[PDB]
Amino acid sequence: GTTYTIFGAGPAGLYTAWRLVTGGKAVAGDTIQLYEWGDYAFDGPGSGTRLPAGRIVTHFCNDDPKQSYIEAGGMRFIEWDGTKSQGHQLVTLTIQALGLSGKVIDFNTTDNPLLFLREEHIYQNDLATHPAPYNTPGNNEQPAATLFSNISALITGDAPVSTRTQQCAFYGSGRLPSTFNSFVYPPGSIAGNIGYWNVFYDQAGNEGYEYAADAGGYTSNVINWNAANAAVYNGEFAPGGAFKTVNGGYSQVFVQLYQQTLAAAQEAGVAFTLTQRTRLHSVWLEDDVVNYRLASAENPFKGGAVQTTQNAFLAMPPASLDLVAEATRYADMPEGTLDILNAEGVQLYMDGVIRQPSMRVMLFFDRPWWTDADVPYPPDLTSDGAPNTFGPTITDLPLRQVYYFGNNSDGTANPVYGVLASYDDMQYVQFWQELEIDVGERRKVPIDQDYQVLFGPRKATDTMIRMVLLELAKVHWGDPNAAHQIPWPVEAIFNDFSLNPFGAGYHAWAAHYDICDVMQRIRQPTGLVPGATAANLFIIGEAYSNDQAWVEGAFCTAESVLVDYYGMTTIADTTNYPLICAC
Amino acid sequence: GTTYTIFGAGPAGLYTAWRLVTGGKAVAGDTIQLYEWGDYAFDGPGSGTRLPAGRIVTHFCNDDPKQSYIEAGGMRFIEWDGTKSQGHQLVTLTIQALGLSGKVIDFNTTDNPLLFLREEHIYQNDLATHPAPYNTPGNNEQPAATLFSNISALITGDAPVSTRTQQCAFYGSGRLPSTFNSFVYPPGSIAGNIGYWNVFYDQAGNEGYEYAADAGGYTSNVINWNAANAAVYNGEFAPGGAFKTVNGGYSQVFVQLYQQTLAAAQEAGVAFTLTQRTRLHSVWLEDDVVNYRLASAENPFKGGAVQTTQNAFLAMPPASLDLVAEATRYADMPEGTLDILNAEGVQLYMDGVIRQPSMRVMLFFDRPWWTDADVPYPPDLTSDGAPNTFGPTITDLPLRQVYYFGNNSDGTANPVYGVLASYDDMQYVQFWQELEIDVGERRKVPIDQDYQVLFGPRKATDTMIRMVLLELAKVHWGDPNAAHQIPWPVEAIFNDFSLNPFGAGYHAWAAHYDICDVMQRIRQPTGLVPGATAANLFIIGEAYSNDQAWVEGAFCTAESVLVDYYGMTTIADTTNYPLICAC
Ligand SMILES: Cc1cc2nc3c(=O)[nH]c(=O)nc-3n(C[C@H](O)[C@H](O)[C@H](O)COP(=O)(O)OP(=O)(O)OC[C@H]3O[C@@H](n4cnc5c(N)ncnc54)[C@H](O)[C@@H]3O)c2cc1C
Ligand SMILES: Cc1cc2nc3c(=O)[nH]c(=O)nc-3n(C[C@H](O)[C@H](O)[C@H](O)COP(=O)(O)OP(=O)(O)OC[C@H]3O[C@@H](n4cnc5c(N)ncnc54)[C@H](O)[C@@H]3O)c2cc1C
Repeated sequence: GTTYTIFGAGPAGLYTAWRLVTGGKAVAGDTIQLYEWGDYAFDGPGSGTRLPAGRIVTHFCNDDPKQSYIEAGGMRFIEWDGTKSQGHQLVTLTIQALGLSGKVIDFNTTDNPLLFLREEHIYQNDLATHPAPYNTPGNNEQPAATLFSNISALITGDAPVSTRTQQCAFYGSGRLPSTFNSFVYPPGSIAGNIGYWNVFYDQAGNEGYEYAADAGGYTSNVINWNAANAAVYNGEFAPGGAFKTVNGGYSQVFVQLYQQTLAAAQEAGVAFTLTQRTRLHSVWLEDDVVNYRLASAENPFKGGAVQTTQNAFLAMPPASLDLVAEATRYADMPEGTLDILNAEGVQLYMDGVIRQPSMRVMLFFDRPWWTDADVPYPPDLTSDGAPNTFGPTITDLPLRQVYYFGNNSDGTANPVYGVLASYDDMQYVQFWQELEIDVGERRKVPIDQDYQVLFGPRKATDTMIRMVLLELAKVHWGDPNAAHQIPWPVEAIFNDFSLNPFGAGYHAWAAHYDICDVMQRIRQPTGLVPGATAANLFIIGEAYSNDQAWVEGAFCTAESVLVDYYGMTTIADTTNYPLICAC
Repeated sequence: GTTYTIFGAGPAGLYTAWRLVTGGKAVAGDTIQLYEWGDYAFDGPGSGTRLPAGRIVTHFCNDDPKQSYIEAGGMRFIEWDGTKSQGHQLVTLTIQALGLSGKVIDFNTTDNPLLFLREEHIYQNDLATHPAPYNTPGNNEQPAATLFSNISALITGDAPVSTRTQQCAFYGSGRLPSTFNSFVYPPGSIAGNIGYWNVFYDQAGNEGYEYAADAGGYTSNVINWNAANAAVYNGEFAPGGAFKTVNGGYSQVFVQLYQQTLAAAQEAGVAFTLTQRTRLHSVWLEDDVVNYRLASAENPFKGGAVQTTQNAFLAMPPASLDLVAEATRYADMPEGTLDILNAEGVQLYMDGVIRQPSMRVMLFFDRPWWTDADVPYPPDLTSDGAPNTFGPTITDLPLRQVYYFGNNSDGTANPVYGVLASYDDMQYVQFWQELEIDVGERRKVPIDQDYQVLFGPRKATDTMIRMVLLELAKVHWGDPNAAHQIPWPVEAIFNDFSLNPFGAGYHAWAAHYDICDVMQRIRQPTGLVPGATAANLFIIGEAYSNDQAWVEGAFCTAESVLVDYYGMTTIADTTNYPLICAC
């Protein structure tokens, strides 16, 4: 029979294995082999070093599955609304199909976030009366969302940008309107050749940009990504929907994809295996035949024997592809082979995204100190009918955003109250990295070989805890000395997504790319090599999706490959929902 | 005879060859082989694509050696004062020995820089009148240098940090004083295990940090580097002396090193060859024998036949070492070899510096428009006794500093007037990189393969020119609509030092490292590998020096290797001038 070989048991690799079995492509006598560098707990407590999978990681306080948790990776989704044709269609279908719809609950955010900006405390509702301390006339008396909407409208002009298909079309054909007013960018400029931050800066000045970057919601991006995509994803008509989470953590989706793939496989007669602590080391082609070597987690740089498959999925992000491509880039390859990942067009299209570093600090407290009556500036989390919101609080500090999960347990365990502290952006990666080593210690692991998130959230250093509490004191009291008022966390851990093999929290389409052409053609990179024999070697994952920073994008690129290159019947209604953009 | 093999004809590699011949270490019958990936113009017009060498590049307008020029890489040095024992000793001795001392001119800076901060225009002398628009009480009425000095004093306490030797000792043993007042850092903490930004932010708050980062200009350095080295380099006691430049360009130092080494080698009977467009591909050891492969610049990832030498200098920065290390990291190495750059201890010590990305835009004007009588906020460049100062103007924009070189031409009838625009820091690299491609064009070269600085300054795009003129209009007119008043540049070019093979403008010692032990021991990396046979394979350059961001550091590490490992008599007086820190 046929062997399907999947490198990476993140969302995209797990989803691919699940669809091949349940969708009926794999048949009795077929083999699905899944290889994962890490060691995720797919088989209950003690079966791994952290819950699956890749950048999704639910972290239970005390590694106690009955406790409060904080999502130490991705945390929420947008429920599919088929009547609106909007939301995360494949995540919603997959949650339903796995029997987890019963566990879906509201992820409520405050309508009135606290803003801590240039040593001022302003609840967002109060901006008309307490203007933000930014020299941006007009804009500083409105939520940052108003300025995002205004800049998007200066870019999109009269172009239709309400539907996912209209949005996809803008990426490739969107032009600055004939009325664009700039010294820098002429009217009718191709918006996909413009940096979002560059044009935001041009149109609103440094103070408008800084206000938007500091006071914008967690949806709002502001990095110098593709201005065509950023305008349609930051504008009034941005893709929206009700935020949900999966009670008990997003990670159970990945446990269930694995368990339910294994049970469907047994019924179907399909051999489905997961081989962990085992990475793809090197990959190349001999015509249609994929050649590859594996390496152990213990010795990740030294390849085993050369293996072959006819069907290989690289279910891994750019920084993970880079480490594989490095293993053949400098090598004398066998006669008649194609070093596919290092081909000029492949390397060029892999640069069609820019990377955003992220670090998350997860702190559990024995009480919800942020609700105390004497807290000068508490987060406004209280809702009349349904429960307390999760925040955020939004700041111009290195600690960019705070969410307050509090007790999200079934209520059975000893109540701990969780806080998620967000550090993001190239500006701050060097700031947070030195907090990762004890103040009494020297660095011991080369930075590029510290696979921290792959292993699991790492114990926060005393320096890192004290820095978070100092920041939370300035946010909630406006007095750095109030850090002494905050009770010491009962557990504190972190995830630094800038470290290999992830190399990014998020990917964002780059300026100077035809996004649809990359989304379409990078998936089967032999199509980027003039004269090459087609091979079933695929790149999948959120990075080169139309839903970056969502599991939805990992599912959509994987679905699009099964449809386009395996002729599978999609589980989606794609009538109004292209899995990826068509050109 | 004895063969010396030098990889990298930047300042360190050139200096090394020069000292080996003129110091009489290389004798009749010996060979010195120099390899350079680039194609620098060592032999006048038509002999390369840019003037030598590495990150020093003098750029003449219109490629006219009689026209005005801007330094498109390193631009100034501190003259050695042997009376006080302060300044760049080896650079000053080298310029004298090469017969270039007659070209040394003051590089004067204004004592009244224009500050453009949060849309306010403040000449620094007027901060008592018009406090900086930062919520940092008291600090905002005084130059940022005062805040830098006060933070340095909070870190150093009573410790002597006056001399180069005492500063070196502070790197390894310096502790926060008993009086240190912090929630985050205990009194007596090892300063070398603290990030400078981390502790500046702890002591001065985000608004004090932002003011220092935005208004410090000159050589101030707020990145999150080793706080022990940052405190002694940013404080009262910081290394000083008189700033100079080389009239006609710093590049002539490197032209003269090459030409005078060649003439001295011919007189001495030493075979001295420079082989350009030819890079080190891979390196490793067999006992004491250095094994290597070369690659052509045309095909930089493919090695040729294995070559051996007994004496090898890697005269290249971290990002360059990384590319060579990638070529063996994943390889199945010959029996009996040591893959020296990938050894754990070597990799760990290579991470003993952090990287600061830098982009320089060089613009030539047909007139000094910034001196026009109708300019609202002209720079205060005059000096009653002598030629104008060079600025800078200092801002909180992506364009963080402006230098005004004006007419430094030597004999053209039609002089141009030069302006240097500085973009720096991890915050802004993704902002400036999208300006490097025409707004009508897609990216065509993968970003990690675009060796722009190696080839020479690149023509500024129309978008990049317009972006700079917009920023200059905000700065000097306080109105972005005034950009139309600035004459379009005669020529505009850029150098993006973030690109390979440089991967940094600047290196800075990292927190959580014993700087002296790295500085000493990385030079001969076999000493970081337990059980390794000692080999004459050396790492030299500014990056692991005690003078990072100066040519002086390139010369000092090279000189330290010649003294410590080849028994040469130093040209320096080291009485008050350790070449590198001693532990
Ligand atoms: C801070 C943060 C917050 C997020 N929040 C949300 C959110 O709220 N909702 C949401 O839906 N999404 C969220 N996301 C995004 C979500 O995490 C990603 O979209 C998703 O994890 C992408 O899945 P993937 O399979 O493409 O990649 P990954 O999750 O990156 O998985 C790739 C896998 O490949 C493995 N791998 C790498 N190299 C090799 C190799 N050589 N051999 C074998 N295996 C290898 C990795 O170890 C990993 O398991 C968030 C992400 C971050 C970082
Ligand atoms: C924006 C800027 C401003 C600066 N200002 C000043 C200043 O005012 N004054 C000052 O004194 N210094 C200044 N410097 C610093 C100065 O440029 C450096 O200290 C100096 O260039 C370091 O010399 P080096 O030989 O260590 O390395 P580099 O100058 O980086 O030279 C390394 C050489 O190695 C070559 N190479 C790399 N890989 C290979 C390979 N595999 N095989 C062969 N060759 C290879 C490179 O092409 C290059 O020629 C500045 C730097 C920058 C970026």
